[PDB]
Amino acid sequence: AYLTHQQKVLRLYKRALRHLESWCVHRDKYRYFACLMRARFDEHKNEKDMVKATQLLRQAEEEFWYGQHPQPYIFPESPGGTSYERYECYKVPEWCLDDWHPSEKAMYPDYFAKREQWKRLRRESWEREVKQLQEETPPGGPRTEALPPARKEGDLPPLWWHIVTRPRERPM
Amino acid sequence: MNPFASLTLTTLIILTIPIMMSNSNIYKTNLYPNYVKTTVSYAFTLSLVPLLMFMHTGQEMIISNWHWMTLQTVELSLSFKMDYFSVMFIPVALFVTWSIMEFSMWYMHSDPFINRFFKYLVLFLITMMILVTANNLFQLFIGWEGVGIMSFLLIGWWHGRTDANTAALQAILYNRIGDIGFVLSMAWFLTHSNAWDLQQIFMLNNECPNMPLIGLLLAAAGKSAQFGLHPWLPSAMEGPTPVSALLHSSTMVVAGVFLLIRFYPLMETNKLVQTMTLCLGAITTLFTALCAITQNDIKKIVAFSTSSQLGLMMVTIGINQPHLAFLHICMHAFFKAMLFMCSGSIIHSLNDEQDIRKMGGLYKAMPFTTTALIIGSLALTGMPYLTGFYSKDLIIEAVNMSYTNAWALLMTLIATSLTAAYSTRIIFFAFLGKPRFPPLVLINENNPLLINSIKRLLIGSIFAGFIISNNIPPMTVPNTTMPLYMKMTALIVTIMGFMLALELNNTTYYLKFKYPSQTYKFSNMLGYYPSIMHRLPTYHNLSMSQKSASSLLDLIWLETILPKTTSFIQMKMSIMVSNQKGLIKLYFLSFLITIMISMTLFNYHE
Amino acid sequence: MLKIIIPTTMLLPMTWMSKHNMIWINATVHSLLISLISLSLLNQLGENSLNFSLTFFSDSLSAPLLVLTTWLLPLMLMASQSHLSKETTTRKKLYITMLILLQLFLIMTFTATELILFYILFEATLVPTLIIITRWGNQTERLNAGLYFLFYTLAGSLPLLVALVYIQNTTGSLNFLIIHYWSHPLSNSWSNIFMWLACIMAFMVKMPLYGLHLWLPKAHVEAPIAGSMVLAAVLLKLGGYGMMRITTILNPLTNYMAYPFLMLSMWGMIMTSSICLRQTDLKSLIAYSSVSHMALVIVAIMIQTPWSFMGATALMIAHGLTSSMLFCLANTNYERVHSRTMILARGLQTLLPLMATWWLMASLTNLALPPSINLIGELFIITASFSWSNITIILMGMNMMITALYSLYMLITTQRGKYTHHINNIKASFTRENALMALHILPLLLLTLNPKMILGPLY
Amino acid sequence: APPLTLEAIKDRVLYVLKLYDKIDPEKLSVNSHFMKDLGLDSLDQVEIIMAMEDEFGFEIPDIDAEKLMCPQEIVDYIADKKDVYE
Amino acid sequence: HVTKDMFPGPYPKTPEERAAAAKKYNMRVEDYEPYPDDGMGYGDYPKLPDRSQQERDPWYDWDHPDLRLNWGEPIHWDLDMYIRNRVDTSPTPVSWNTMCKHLSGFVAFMLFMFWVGEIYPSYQPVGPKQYPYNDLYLERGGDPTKEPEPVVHYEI
Amino acid sequence: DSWDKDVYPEPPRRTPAPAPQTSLPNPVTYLTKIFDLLVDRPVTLAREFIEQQHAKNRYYYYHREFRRVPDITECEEKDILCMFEAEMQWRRDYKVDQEIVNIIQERLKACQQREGESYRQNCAKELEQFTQVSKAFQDRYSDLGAHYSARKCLAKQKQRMLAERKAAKEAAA
Amino acid sequence: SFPKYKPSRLATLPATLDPAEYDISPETRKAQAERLAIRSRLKREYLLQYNDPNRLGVIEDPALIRWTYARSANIYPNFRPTPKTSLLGALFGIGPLFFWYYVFKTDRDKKEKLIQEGKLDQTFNISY
Repeated sequence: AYLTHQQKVLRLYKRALRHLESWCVHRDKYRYFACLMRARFDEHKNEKDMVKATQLLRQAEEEFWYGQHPQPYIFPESPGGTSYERYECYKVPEWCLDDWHPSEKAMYPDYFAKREQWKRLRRESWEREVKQLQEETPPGGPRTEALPPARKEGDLPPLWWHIVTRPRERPM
Repeated sequence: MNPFASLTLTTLIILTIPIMMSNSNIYKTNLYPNYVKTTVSYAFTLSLVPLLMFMHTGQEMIISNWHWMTLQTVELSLSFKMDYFSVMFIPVALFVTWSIMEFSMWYMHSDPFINRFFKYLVLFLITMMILVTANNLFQLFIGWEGVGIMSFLLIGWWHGRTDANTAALQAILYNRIGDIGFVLSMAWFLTHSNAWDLQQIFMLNNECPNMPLIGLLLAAAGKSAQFGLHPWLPSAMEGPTPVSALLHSSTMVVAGVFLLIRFYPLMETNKLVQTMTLCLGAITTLFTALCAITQNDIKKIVAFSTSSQLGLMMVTIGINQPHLAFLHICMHAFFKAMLFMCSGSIIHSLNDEQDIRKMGGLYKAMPFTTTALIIGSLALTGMPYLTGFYSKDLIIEAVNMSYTNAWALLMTLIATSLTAAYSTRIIFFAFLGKPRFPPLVLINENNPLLINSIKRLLIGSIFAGFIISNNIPPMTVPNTTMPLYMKMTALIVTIMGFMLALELNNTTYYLKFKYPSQTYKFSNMLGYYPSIMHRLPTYHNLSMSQKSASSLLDLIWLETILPKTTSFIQMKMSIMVSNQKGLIKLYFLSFLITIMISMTLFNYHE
Repeated sequence: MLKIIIPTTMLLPMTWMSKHNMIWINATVHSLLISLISLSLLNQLGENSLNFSLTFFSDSLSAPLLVLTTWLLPLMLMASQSHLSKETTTRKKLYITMLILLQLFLIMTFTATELILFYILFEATLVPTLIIITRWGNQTERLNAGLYFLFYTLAGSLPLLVALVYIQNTTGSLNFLIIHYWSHPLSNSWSNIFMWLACIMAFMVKMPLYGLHLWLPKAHVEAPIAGSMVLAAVLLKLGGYGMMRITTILNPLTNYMAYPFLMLSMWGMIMTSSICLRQTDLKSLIAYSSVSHMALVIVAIMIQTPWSFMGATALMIAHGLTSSMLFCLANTNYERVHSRTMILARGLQTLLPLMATWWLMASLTNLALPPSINLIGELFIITASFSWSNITIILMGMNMMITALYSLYMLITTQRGKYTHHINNIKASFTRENALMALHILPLLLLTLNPKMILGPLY
Repeated sequence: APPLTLEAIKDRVLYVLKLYDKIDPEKLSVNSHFMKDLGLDSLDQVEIIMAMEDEFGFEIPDIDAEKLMCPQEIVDYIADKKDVYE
Repeated sequence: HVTKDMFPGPYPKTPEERAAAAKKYNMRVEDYEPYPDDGMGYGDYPKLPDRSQQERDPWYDWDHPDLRLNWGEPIHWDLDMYIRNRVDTSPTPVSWNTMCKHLSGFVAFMLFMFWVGEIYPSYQPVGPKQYPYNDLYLERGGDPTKEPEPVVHYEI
Repeated sequence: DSWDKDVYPEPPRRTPAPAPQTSLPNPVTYLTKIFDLLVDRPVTLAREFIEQQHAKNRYYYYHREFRRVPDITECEEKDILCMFEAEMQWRRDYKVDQEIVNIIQERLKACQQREGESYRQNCAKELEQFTQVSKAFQDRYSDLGAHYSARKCLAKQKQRMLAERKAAKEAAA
Repeated sequence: SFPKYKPSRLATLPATLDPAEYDISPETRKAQAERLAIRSRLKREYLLQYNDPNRLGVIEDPALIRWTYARSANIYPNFRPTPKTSLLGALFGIGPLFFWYYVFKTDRDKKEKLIQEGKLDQTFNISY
């Protein structure tokens, strides 16, 4: 939804010292700076009518963007880094398990037996998880990208399969 | 005669053997990485046997083992230019490859495609050393794309990464821009000198090779990553650190400049043609070394200091020094392989980290890689009795006293200072500084195979040229006596390259907010060059490919003029002539005027 | 030469009287047999062509085309195995009849010894392909597809006919041997330039030429899988084979008024390649890349340099193959997903690795990577053009800018990359696709080792 | 990279809270919710999120970085982000 | 599932078809800005701001994170123009004009200042290479059958 | 030497005489001695195998010769019988003329590499002899196009012929 | 002060720099709910059919085939021959062609000015 000062200055403070640690590199310098931006960040947490609260905020973003480290540090496993989407090459969906060859099916029998009961609980709980979801769905479909749980008895939390059966973050 | 050729021809044969076992899948998975390691290792040890022939005899000879076809007066044949340039490049090249791919299997160890990777390295040498052995320019071109399209595959080792696929696009694009001149040189050679053999090209004594050397100079700009087509190496680093160390450190980038030194009998014939070589080379060294002056990684600095170096060998041929360029690339591979080798060791030891500003205290925690990085920088930064002496000291002095443009000189001293500058900048951020890695302590090098691979190339990084200094015959015209100030400039430019980095390293030691400045960003984003070249021209041309191509011309205009309009005309006046009122009176009324016009107007009677 | 003609003529009773189950098993098992029979035609003399009879003859130019057509015929059989399995048996026999009849008209056309006999069998091929494109097509526009096909080809074909009979009444024979030996200079009169216009525009239309090319995007894209390969692979090349044949009496006017065509090819080849890089339909890419390569060979014939005729033949077979795997590959994604949008299916090696292996080697074949005959033929065009004009390189060098800019582009968005987690339709690769893939690409590396036979008559 | 376990990775983070001199070693709890169970609010939390991120390697997405606020609900995510069943 | 309405028709001149075409691209009524209608061929399709697929939120649970797409939401006409692999429209720390000034200002300096050195090179105060045998012309390719005037020198 | 020097002249064989005043055992020589004994001898015996088994049956081939036909010059205009022979004869001469510049090219190719840097003067006659081959080859065939013919070859030959014949008359002055 | 960033066609002004996105207003706050709802149902009709075990086929995107038809088919049914379209077609069609004609016609005759009275080099050009 829309962003409010708290959500936004928390966003600000993330990037701000990400530049600062990348600016200073060595811990201790950035350490003294990071904790003093903290005081500099609370040096005005009592402002009057929200217009100034917004206007000073505008001054925060501009000096942030030109104080943004032009080459900032990004952790590789996260978006923008070396390891970002690196293992998506090894990512492979679960439906390739179904078309396994019968001779190869008998070479991994226990793992195919477990997928049989895993897809079994997929089917026997899919229809109940969805019917409950539509009846509890407010009119006009969903009002947000939320998901109802298995709040009742003997049910699975609706729309669980793909996110339960999501490929592991290190498919290797 | 009996030896020499057959031995090295076996070398080409014997490491092709791993490939057609791989297609036949006679390898048992994990055996193949060691299997190819062995074959490349003997491919080294056998390659010295032709080498030993060159130190004593010094003879060279060309083999034509097959004839492809005869285009009337042009009989394309499988001709190999086997010579000093060919034979000695062999052992240094694949021993470096043999050295690195060991560090690869330790690094590249989890991805289940080890074999697929390792064969991909195996065919990579096959295309390389056929370029240096090729005699007909067509065979050189075969290997020219052979490495190019295979760098695309190798840097695209992980299809999950879209930047890798993005990186390959400009890598092929800039390489393709280079080989246009290769085609232009081919076109000139096939029309004017009507030949393909390198030996034939030079021996015709084409003393006005303006268009060819323009093409070869363009060819280097892509392969050797000169100015304009530089940023593909800053793109190719995304490919795994081993293969990036294998390809884009000094092993296939030098192929482009090696092409000019191959063409040396006609490369330097035109004095003017030499001139813009110094021009193209100088701007690289200023630009690339500038980029490495600030780089928050451990890959860009090496690549830029290479492209700065690739901006020096062709400077020597720009001042009519082929072999001095040729020995430069040999030492180039000797230390630049390591700089990436140890850098990748940091990425493996310290979990997938590349930027300088995320790790400290690497001296005590990483002693051997510290020693390897120290000597590797020490080797490159012109130091007597190592790679720098016979190569970097020799080139700096040579361009200094030979006839050259003032700025062609000026960049070399500046860049060499910059090479001495950012080499210590990464050494500082590597070792000097408190640990900057996550509390989970996992940094290690106890793996002997990584340790072994380093020391097998250590002997190169400190000995290098000395093992072959007096062994190779002197092709360089010496100067002996000459003024002493610019002869020591190389040793001068190193020292203020050091402490300027040192004091700036101490600014990172100094507790103070260092203000952002254009100079720091200018170096980090390559002078904002990829920010426009990778964004502006491609957006405009392909947007034209959206509107001017389909919507304007093809889907509308050519389809409007002939098909739609003419079909409309048939459709438009059909109803004027087909649909009729049907009342009988007008039909015979129409018959009336038909009689007169037949009888009177044209008067078919007359 | 009825060694090859009659067994193909007889193939119609063969498929028609075959049993219910075999038919396709029958159709292939004998079409391969005819292929090695046609492989005999690789016997050329130096320059004197193989004159088998009064009406049928072949040379070093025709024979590579004959082997291409005859060996092609099994490929659309196996290619059409998947697409046309549901249909009843009688139309199954009829569809194979259209394929056999098409290859039948192709082999006689390439081997006619009299110009009008070539012409009657030149445009006789649209009649079966019109049936193939329109009846067995898939998408709605296929109706307008056929109309664009025949009307474009015919719009130039009839002027050729009027020109051909004129030469008959003027010289006394349209036979290739007689017209070659009695070749006379075509003067510069306004009557003669229109005669040149008549004898050239027919092939130029189904060359195609920039601007006169709309049919292929509106036909190949919506043509049936079998029909689509055959159009681009060989039915492109009747005009070419004719072009080197009729260009023996159009001198010297060709060197004087080929500039507008050399223009329109050179700009078009860059234009077609650039727009090829900017389509949302993958099938349009092979169509648009096809003309880009095809625009190159028109340049070859116009300069009519020996080296130009060298690569005209080689690139013809090279591209004629090249379009074949891509259309076969582009087919394989289609029925699996029932769409020809490259965006919908990306990174297929994570699901179909072997298909990806075939995809990339066909792609690099399109790149004209030596020693493949794709480059050497394409390269000879560059050398001839430089002999014609040294400047020529830049515009065509711009073509070695766009080709790989798109020819690896669908790779990194069809076979390479990540997969969308919603398509569970994608399954394992039936061995047919890889098998036909093998007979498709393995040849091109094979005769690569020995390029002289498919080099052309200028050897 | 080891077979990382939730028990090992949380005991890393309970150190950070006890290494948070503001978050007293006695004030340590697996459910030390910062603004109301501890008092260090969202501003006094987001810097800790980067602090753990700086020592964890991963960067928790901003939508839940400010939100996952109780030590167990954070360590639930590194269990999710690493996706290890221990 | 898809009969006639979803495909673009004519340009939605009237507000009624403006809203229908907004519903057609399952967007809101107020944020629907169709492409300019002047011989352009786009018609129903709306103006899409230059937001590349690299620029979109990489932390969002995109259905197709390949180019950060989702299900059903509208798509740019030049989507393939601006995708993560191809050109990107993303913010930069410092103004595009600044690149233009430095990139022009940077590169323009050398070929200018390198033009100056084209008149002023650097060398050592050392004389030419006086050579025996008429300055190699006997064996430097040059034909010696014609009178090869011997240019000989002496140690000064 | 299945070839002969009259068509394939090669420089004489002059080798030096090393005088190893040093003391270290020369590794290069030992590499040869092990190489001929270990590599040459076994494959030589296999080569000696293929000799006498090839000698137990030696079928002979002979040269294919063509009688020289009347040329297009005496070939009657628009005639089709004796046009065939003269057109055949000219095209064989075309293929013949390509292989001799090829032979001079191959002779040219060997001259440089086998004579090292000395080829600048060692190929001086080799360089000169190509030029007369190439220039006369152009006068034989140039600007003939893909559809070259014996008539068109004579048309070019004639075109040059009266031009120089008129020039010779003009040169008389 | 400090250097100031500027928007561009590819270097667009960041949301952080633009104060307009910071202009909190009731119209924007109320507007976001609709996009939240329409994306919610789209996520819903993505997940149910995707997570449905019975959905063995391909779930098409209505926005996908609207674009494909748009980019190729809808052009000419909506095309209008405006004067600017003719000009763009002229400078992207016949225009560039005449560029190649004039440049290619020139050097061709420039070459033809070389051969006739012997001022061109043909020492090795025997592979015409």
